[PDB]
Amino acid sequence: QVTFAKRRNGLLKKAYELSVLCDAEVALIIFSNRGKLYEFCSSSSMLRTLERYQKCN
Amino acid sequence: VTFAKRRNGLLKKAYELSVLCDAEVALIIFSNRGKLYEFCSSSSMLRTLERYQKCN
Repeated sequence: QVTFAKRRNGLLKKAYELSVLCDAEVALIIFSNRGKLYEFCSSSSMLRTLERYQKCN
Repeated sequence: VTFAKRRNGLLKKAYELSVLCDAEVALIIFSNRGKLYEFCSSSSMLRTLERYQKCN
């Protein structure tokens, strides 16, 4: 997927921007079709954000 | 607020990435008031988070 790198980088960047601009807590997990993991979390740790998520629902 | 705009944009682009590049995507967003928004491309958010935990 020739556009994968571009879209991935764009999404990681915009996730970061949302967290910075709006004081929002953001977690983003991406697996490529080859199974490569890319991720962003705005908080002290991804685990903490996932734990926060589970507590709602 | 431009929170709404950027949020909607991110949710949409996450969807596009999953569809256009056959990628598995999970996205969790808490507003500064603690409102939860989310997108997951798979059958369930839990399954994708479980996949995530299995890596390093």
